[PDB]
Amino acid sequence: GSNQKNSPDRVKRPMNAFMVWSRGQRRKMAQENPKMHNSEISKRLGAEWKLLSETEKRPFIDEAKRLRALHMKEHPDYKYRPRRKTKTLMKKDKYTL
Repeated sequence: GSNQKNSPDRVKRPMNAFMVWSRGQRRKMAQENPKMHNSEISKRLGAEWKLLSETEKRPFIDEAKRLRALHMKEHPDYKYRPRRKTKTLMKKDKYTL
């Protein structure tokens, strides 16, 4: 075949509370609604946050704050391993009527 070492796309930059929760809801919306395309799952995410209660985010935001704080320091003795196990694995080919 060919020689593929690296991979497309890249993850970096800080994040917000919405990301802390969305990440947790995505797994649920994916495992429960795997047929739902990303574009669809996203529309429900961004919208869910708009209706999300300040109290619900209270805990979420607190988590994001720590993440952003870690990036600010970007200490030398602080690295992370590559997270590669599964993307989604869908088995469908239908959008709308």
